[PDB]
Amino acid sequence: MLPGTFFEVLKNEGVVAIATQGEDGPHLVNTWNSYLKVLDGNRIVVPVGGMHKTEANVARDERVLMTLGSRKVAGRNGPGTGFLIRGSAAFRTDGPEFEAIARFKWARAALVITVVSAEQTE
Amino acid sequence: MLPGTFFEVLKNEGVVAIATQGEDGPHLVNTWNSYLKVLDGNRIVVPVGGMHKTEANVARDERVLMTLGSRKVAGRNGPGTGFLIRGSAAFRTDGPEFEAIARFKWARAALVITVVSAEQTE
Ligand SMILES: Cc1cc2nc3c(=O)[nH]c(=O)nc-3n(C[C@H](O)[C@H](O)[C@H](O)COP(=O)(O)O)c2cc1C
Ligand SMILES: Cc1cc2nc3c(=O)[nH]c(=O)nc-3n(C[C@H](O)[C@H](O)[C@H](O)COP(=O)(O)O)c2cc1C
Repeated sequence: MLPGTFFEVLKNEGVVAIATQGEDGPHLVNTWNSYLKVLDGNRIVVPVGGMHKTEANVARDERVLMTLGSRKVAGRNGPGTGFLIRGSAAFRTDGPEFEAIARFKWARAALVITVVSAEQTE
Repeated sequence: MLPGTFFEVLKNEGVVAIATQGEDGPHLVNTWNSYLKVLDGNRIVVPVGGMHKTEANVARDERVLMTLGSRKVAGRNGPGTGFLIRGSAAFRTDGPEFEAIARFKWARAALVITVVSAEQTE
């Protein structure tokens, strides 16, 4: 499951980055630390407004990478830390995963990331 | 050259993300908003400590993507904004580009991104 420090980062606002495999190279989109909803410590839910290219990419290769951090949380060499998350992505338009982000009216779906690994990179 | 709102984002701390193309798939690493230096309005310089897999990917394909933002800066439709930057990357161990981040004594090199396009995505 995700470590306590990961949740500490989530107590602070920040920019989350999500990389996927495009056909002409990688693609990169974002979300906010404050938007992420974690289910039972091993699945991360992201509210999807756009992410059309991203969804197309996931349909071809479900592997995704996600990073996030906060200068307000202690890392391993002083103030500031973050994580590199590797996992498989899936889009849902119903179910408890969607309900987790349904609060966001502009959300057309939920991007569900099943975490395989989490590395504190700083 | 880079827009006004982009430079505003740079004055607030945050997590910058850099995506590259790996032989296996995409790769994603980070730096801090406060570490970025812009030279001549179209070249973003990043202090490199690690970024080894990143450097290897750039050697195979110089095209990279960078995202960054801040909740403290006015967005298109509300508080909070960010950008998707597309450009070509090069690692420098000397020259004015390296000197641009020499302040960081731990920097083994400078990752210079010559911006092709910048898009306010939020
Ligand atoms: C700081 C920041 C936060 C964002 N948060 C979201 C979000 O929660 N949901 C979303 O669909 N797009 C969000 N976006 C926009 C995406 O990054 C992306 O530009 C957009 O969804 C289009 O995705 P696509 O390029 O995969 O089609 C955000 C952008 C920024 C800069
Ligand atoms: C919030 C945050 C900021 C980071 N800033 C830097 C940085 O300025 N320079 C750097 O070389 N690595 C930085 N890292 C570590 C990189 O993201 C990456 O893990 C490391 O350089 C190894 O790169 P590689 O996976 O390409 O080999 C940061 C990590 C986090 C979570």
